[PDB]
Amino acid sequence: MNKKELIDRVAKKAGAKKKDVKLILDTILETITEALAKGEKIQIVGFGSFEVRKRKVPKFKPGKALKEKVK
Amino acid sequence: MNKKELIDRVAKKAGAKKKDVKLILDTILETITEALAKGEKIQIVGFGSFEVRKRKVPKFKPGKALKEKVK
Repeated sequence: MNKKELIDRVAKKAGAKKKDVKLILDTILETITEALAKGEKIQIVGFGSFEVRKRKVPKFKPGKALKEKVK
Repeated sequence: MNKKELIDRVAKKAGAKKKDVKLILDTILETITEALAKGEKIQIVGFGSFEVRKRKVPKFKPGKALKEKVK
């Protein structure tokens, strides 16, 4: 699945216009990126956490629920 | 940053109602989770890719742009 297909599937499921899903997804991605650039952690209950680690690289730690859904 | 703060910051930046950001974010997360559970890859240009690897665990590979934004 690419970003376009993600936007399309979400727009269908949520009953939202594609342009609005694109805006909101893009804003989510920008917000997460900006927070990582500032060295912050982004923890999303039920999904996982994004954080920068040591040079510095972004890392994703899947949460318990997600780890169980795929294993 | 937690999920609530993420929703709030995105809602402000996008000029969207919090309830709509919550719906769309939650639907994005569900869609990514469901795709991972089916063994699919979710590749988002300019951010990164989500995929399941070998037992099985979810993994995130940051893209070039993100790797550069934080390093």
